[PDB]
Amino acid sequence: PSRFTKTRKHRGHVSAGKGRIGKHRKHPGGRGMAGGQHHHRINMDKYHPGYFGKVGMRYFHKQQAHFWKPVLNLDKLWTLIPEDKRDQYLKSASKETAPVIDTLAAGYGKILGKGRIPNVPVIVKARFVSKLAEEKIRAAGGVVELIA
Amino acid sequence: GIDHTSKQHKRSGHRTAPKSDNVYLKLLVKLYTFLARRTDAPFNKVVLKALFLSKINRPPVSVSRIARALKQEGAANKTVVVVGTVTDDARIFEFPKTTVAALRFTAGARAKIVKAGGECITLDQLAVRAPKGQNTLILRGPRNSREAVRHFGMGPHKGKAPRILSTGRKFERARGRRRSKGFKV
Amino acid sequence: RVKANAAKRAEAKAQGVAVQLKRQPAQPRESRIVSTEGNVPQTLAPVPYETFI
Amino acid sequence: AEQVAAERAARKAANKEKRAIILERNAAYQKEYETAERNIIQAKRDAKAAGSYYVEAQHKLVFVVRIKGINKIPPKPRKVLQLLRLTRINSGTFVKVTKATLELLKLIEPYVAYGYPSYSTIRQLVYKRGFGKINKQRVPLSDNAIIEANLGKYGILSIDDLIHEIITVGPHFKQANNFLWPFKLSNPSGGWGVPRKFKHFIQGGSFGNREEFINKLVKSMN
Amino acid sequence: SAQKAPKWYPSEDVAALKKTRKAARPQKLRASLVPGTVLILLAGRFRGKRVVYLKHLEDNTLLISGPFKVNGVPLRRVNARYVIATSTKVSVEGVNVEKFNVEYFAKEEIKAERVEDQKVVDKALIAEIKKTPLLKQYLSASFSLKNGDKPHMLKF
Amino acid sequence: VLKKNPLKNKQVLLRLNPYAKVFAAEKLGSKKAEKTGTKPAAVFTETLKHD
RNA sequence: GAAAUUGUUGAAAGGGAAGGGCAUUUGAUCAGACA
RNA sequence: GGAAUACUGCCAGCUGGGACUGAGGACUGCGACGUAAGUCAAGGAUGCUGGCAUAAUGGUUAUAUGCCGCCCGUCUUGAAACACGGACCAAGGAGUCUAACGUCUAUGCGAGUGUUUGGGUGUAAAACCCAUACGCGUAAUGAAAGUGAACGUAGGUUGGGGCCUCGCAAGAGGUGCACAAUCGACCGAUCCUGAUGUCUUCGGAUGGAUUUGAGUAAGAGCAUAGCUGUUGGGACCCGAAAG
RNA sequence: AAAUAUGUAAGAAGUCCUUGUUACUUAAUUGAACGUGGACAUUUGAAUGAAGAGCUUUUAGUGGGCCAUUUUUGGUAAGC
Ligand SMILES: [Mg+2]
Ligand SMILES: [Mg+2]
Ligand SMILES: [Mg+2]
Ligand SMILES: [Mg+2]
Ligand SMILES: [Mg+2]
Ligand SMILES: [Mg+2]
Ligand SMILES: [Mg+2]
Ligand SMILES: [Mg+2]
Ligand SMILES: [Mg+2]
Ligand SMILES: [Mg+2]
Ligand SMILES: [Mg+2]
Ligand SMILES: [Mg+2]
Ligand SMILES: [Mg+2]
Ligand SMILES: [Mg+2]
Ligand SMILES: [Mg+2]
Ligand SMILES: [Mg+2]
Ligand SMILES: [Mg+2]
Ligand SMILES: [Mg+2]
Ligand SMILES: [Mg+2]
Ligand SMILES: [Mg+2]
Ligand SMILES: [Mg+2]
Ligand SMILES: [Mg+2]
Ligand SMILES: [Mg+2]
Ligand SMILES: [Mg+2]
Ligand SMILES: [Mg+2]
Ligand SMILES: [Mg+2]
Ligand SMILES: [Mg+2]
Ligand SMILES: [Mg+2]
Ligand SMILES: [Mg+2]
Ligand SMILES: [Mg+2]
Ligand SMILES: [Mg+2]
Ligand SMILES: [Mg+2]
Ligand SMILES: [Mg+2]
Ligand SMILES: [Mg+2]
Ligand SMILES: [Mg+2]
Ligand SMILES: [Mg+2]
Ligand SMILES: [Mg+2]
Ligand SMILES: [Mg+2]
Ligand SMILES: [Mg+2]
Ligand SMILES: [Mg+2]
Ligand SMILES: [Mg+2]
Ligand SMILES: [Mg+2]
Ligand SMILES: [Mg+2]
Ligand SMILES: [Mg+2]
Ligand SMILES: [Mg+2]
Ligand SMILES: [Mg+2]
Ligand SMILES: [Mg+2]
Ligand SMILES: [Mg+2]
Ligand SMILES: [Mg+2]
Ligand SMILES: [Mg+2]
Ligand SMILES: [Mg+2]
Ligand SMILES: [Mg+2]
Ligand SMILES: [Mg+2]
Ligand SMILES: [Mg+2]
Ligand SMILES: [Mg+2]
Ligand SMILES: [Mg+2]
Ligand SMILES: [Mg+2]
Ligand SMILES: [Mg+2]
Ligand SMILES: [Mg+2]
Ligand SMILES: [Mg+2]
Ligand SMILES: [Mg+2]
Ligand SMILES: [Mg+2]
Ligand SMILES: [Mg+2]
Ligand SMILES: [Mg+2]
Repeated sequence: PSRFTKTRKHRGHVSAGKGRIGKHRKHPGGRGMAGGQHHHRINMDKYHPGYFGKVGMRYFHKQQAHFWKPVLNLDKLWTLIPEDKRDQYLKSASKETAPVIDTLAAGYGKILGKGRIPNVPVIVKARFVSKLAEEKIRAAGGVVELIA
Repeated sequence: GIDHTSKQHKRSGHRTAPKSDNVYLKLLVKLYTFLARRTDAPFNKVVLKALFLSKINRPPVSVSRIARALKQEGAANKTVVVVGTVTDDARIFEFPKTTVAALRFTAGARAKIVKAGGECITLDQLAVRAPKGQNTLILRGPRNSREAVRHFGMGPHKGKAPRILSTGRKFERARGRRRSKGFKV
Repeated sequence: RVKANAAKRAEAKAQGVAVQLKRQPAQPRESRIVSTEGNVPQTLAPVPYETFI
Repeated sequence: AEQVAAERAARKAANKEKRAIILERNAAYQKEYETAERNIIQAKRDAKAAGSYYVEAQHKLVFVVRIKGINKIPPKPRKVLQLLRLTRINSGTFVKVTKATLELLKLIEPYVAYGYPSYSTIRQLVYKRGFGKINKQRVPLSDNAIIEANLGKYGILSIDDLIHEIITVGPHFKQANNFLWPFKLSNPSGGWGVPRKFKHFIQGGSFGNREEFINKLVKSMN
Repeated sequence: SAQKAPKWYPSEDVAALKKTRKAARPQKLRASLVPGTVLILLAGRFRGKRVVYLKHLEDNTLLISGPFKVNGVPLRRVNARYVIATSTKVSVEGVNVEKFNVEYFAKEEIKAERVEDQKVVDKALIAEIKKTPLLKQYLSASFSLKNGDKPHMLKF
Repeated sequence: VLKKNPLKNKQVLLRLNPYAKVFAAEKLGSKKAEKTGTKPAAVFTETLKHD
């Protein structure tokens, strides 16, 4: 709000805090990103290396969705089981009856392997798996079941 | 006149009450400046300062970071103080008992702690229980895990992350970011 | 300095303390009595101006 | 509840106890100061008797007054003027002479006047304008408890125990002397001698080593 | 309200004074002021009058008389710092004076007591003055600064 | 509250330094020093009065 | 029914501008406090 | 031969004249003097006496007198300037709003977070309620196909507040979050290596390298709000010659 | 070959003893680097000072300068 602003404080001072020598004029450096390769190159390299020019290939009509594939790490995983149900399955770690987790149903695309789940057996249904995530899963007597 | 050797009328540069405007926080401050003035106990002195601390210097302590500190040798029965909020961490599968004292406890964190039969104390209760801070373990969270500090110190060969909005290739990945486009950083 | 400070530090302790092994700056000199025996003061004056050239 | 007089007693008694120790120490110093003085006097005579020359030790303590104001001073002297705690005009401090302070004085001669202070003027400096530095704060002396409090650690539990440490350049002169705030002298009452200060004493001005003639000045400024 | 009201008020409790240390010790007078000495009044109703010093009263004042019958000045108080003390001097060992205190001069024309006191004391003095020729004239004549007198040079 | 000079306020002079009583009492500030009559060698005088 | 600016009345000052600062005399005017 | 004196210095020797100041408001301290009881000049003025009770003192104001005092605004190295604007007065008269943002801060909730496109409801543009989605965060790296974070108590070392233990204390030891330094490990890119196998060219285990990434290594974000700063907009306000 | 200026050092991140690790390195358990275990405290290693030290983020204005002593270039010289 106007009342808290430093212009209210500048009233009575000649230059509104913009200097008597260098003034406040329309657009000294040029407008916008003018001169980026000339009188504004020092600020552009440093702060923004990589700005000018090209790398990589063009993809006409790239529709994301095609590439939809959220990741879930083992790290969590067990979070996809409601808490009440969760403790029930932790204790009684077994074949015969082991929880089924549709990670596609949780809206994940791929399982990655961030770190240690307990030694409970899990049946893990997913579209994709990192070599390790699946390794770790088996190492507790789970399997991964490949879906779509 | 005087050849001053040092800048005059300098403010100390430390907070002195919280900038916060909450009564309760203001009251806890009342408790502890009293406690600090009259107990020669280091703990109360540290605690008082942390209260003044703004939100960024008060990063959250997680309930997993808690469990780990308790795994220090001879530390498992200490009550941990956190002058800040305490958050929950699904990633640990076995949380210990203990007693945590903190300003806020997120709903899930409070849950997890209480589930293992722990207890959640407020600092004022922590005071009555241990006015000299006996048997307390103070924990701080990570300040430089903020996203902001990624961009601090931006410059050539500092390798530190651009202030950038949209990202992906063709966003600041050409000239000056690779040997094949002018040069590299 | 150190190798030597280890020495007179042990060589003092193993005697009966009293060390003193920080360096000190030049101290002002002390009293003393200069004698005339064989040395009466010669009395010089300043010299006239002369040219030699 | 006792204490009324009860702990007033175990105190006032203990206070009389200290005034005692101070009295005997001051009686001591006095002896030492005159037998010291006389010794030299008779040295000078004895040597003349034997046809020789008694050259006294070079002075170990000098007293420095900042005699120049605050403007247009070159950086090197300036830093030194600060290290000697002479940061405003007419203020003064004690300096223990060694090569490594001798040079310091050398470097600041144009801006100061110094010389060798007598027992008389060291005494009247401390009695009238002696302030201690206590958690900074510059506290006036005026009771011996203040000194004992901060300087007792090193022996030294009276204003005269102070004066003794300075004049005799004690083994704790650093602590003893830094404890004193810089003295803050008024301008000389007589005047400066001289019509222009910023020449050397030896050329009719006021700055430089003026040896024992320092006492006449300071006493006019104290 | 026209104006708010403060949150705090002064106590109207009026403290006591600190226990000051200022003893009222007595006023030794300058040597020149012995009794029997002749004073010049520098100021006051009887300014410029020459007059005899009689007694130092309990309130630091000087007791003088003219004598009345000489120059018109009655028994009186004079303040010691409005007086020049000359070097001439009449013996006063026959003048009682014991009677005369501060109380004596409390305000509360002239009481007969005074008129009689005045006659008694003055007769003693006159007896004495008469011994030295010209004094009575002197005592009767007003002191005055003449051109070229330098008070800082004159002996009185 | 108010710094009192010793040097000219006997009360506190005596407060600091209790030797002050005896010093004044035994005059001390005017000690009559021992009269000894040693005389200087003529080597000293000649060279003092030389040229 | 302001101000610039004007008339009148009253008071004052003015030897090539006027106005201003510190200070006090003199004139005019006034508050407070006594009890 | 024996003195004196000057000169310089010292005294916690005595003592006169004069000026300015009198902060503080029970007591509390350090002392001094007394055989003592007491006294005191010892952590800041009291005692006694008088005059007016009013324009006396004081404020204001005008004038006089001593000394002093150029016209402001500006741009400038430098203005009182023989630099510019301003005869006078009133009333208008210039850093704003918006979109998206950086740092900082306050607040809510927290591995999440954001009710307000919409729906429900209403005392009707408000307040109250809410399903599905979405956005940003919770994963990085490659041009890309693509792969994708624990050797270890999520490591060693050094400093580290705080705590624990011993000690009357001084100290000694234990543990050590944040943060900092340094050596490692993990994930992707690059370059080597190329096991068991094979639709004989697929497959790429394993162990590596002065390479490299805006990464991992017991999450910190999301949202509202504020000041300052950033960009675009008439963009602090008035101004061309032109098109 | 000066004076004035100028680099570094004046300890606990130190000094000494014992004898682990390696794919580097030596004829060589030789060395090199990093260590484990042990010995010596504030006269622990010159002066003086220190209204403390260290660190982080973000932002204004500025980017016409002129003068004095000394050193000094061009110029006969200059308020150059
Ligand atoms: Mg705004
Ligand atoms: Mg407002
Ligand atoms: Mg305002
Ligand atoms: Mg201002
Ligand atoms: Mg301002
Ligand atoms: Mg203003
Ligand atoms: Mg300004
Ligand atoms: Mg500005
Ligand atoms: Mg301007
Ligand atoms: Mg410019
Ligand atoms: Mg581009
Ligand atoms: Mg994760
Ligand atoms: Mg992150
Ligand atoms: Mg010094
Ligand atoms: Mg004098
Ligand atoms: Mg004079
Ligand atoms: Mg004189
Ligand atoms: Mg002259
Ligand atoms: Mg003086
Ligand atoms: Mg008293
Ligand atoms: Mg007297
Ligand atoms: Mg007559
Ligand atoms: Mg009308
Ligand atoms: Mg006036
Ligand atoms: Mg008072
Ligand atoms: Mg007062
Ligand atoms: Mg009246
Ligand atoms: Mg009145
Ligand atoms: Mg009146
Ligand atoms: Mg008028
Ligand atoms: Mg006027
Ligand atoms: Mg003038
Ligand atoms: Mg201009
Ligand atoms: Mg110009
Ligand atoms: Mg001109
Ligand atoms: Mg112009
Ligand atoms: Mg004009
Ligand atoms: Mg207006
Ligand atoms: Mg309703
Ligand atoms: Mg409606
Ligand atoms: Mg409802
Ligand atoms: Mg729906
Ligand atoms: Mg991101
Ligand atoms: Mg990708
Ligand atoms: Mg492939
Ligand atoms: Mg290591
Ligand atoms: Mg330790
Ligand atoms: Mg350790
Ligand atoms: Mg790698
Ligand atoms: Mg690459
Ligand atoms: Mg990134
Ligand atoms: Mg703009
Ligand atoms: Mg236009
Ligand atoms: Mg046109
Ligand atoms: Mg055109
Ligand atoms: Mg150097
Ligand atoms: Mg040092
Ligand atoms: Mg120091
Ligand atoms: Mg300090
Ligand atoms: Mg800046
Ligand atoms: Mg800048
Ligand atoms: Mg430029
Ligand atoms: Mg700039
Ligand atoms: Mg100059």
